[PDB]
Amino acid sequence: PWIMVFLVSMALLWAIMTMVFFLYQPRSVSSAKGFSDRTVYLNWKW
Amino acid sequence: GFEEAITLEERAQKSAEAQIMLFQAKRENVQFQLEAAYRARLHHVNNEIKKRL
Repeated sequence: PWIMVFLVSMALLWAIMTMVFFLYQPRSVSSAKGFSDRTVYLNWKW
Repeated sequence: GFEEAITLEERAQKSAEAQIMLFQAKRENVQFQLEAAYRARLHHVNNEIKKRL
């Protein structure tokens, strides 16, 4: 039964591949440093 | 960063409040020039009368 063994192995390979795809660590490294560079200042009527 | 951005906006509002005193400074700058020109003529008139004397 090579066909059934091949299908299980390929289905396993797909299932391992999907598990690897979500295996990660999300990070939030976007602080408010750019907000400190948006100092809106009024033009003075010289 | 949010606290700093608040304080920066506070300074921006205060600079808008000081725009009025800049306008008064411009008004006094015009009045100072008109005084210095008119009073020098008053000094020049007095010097011309002294020159005639």
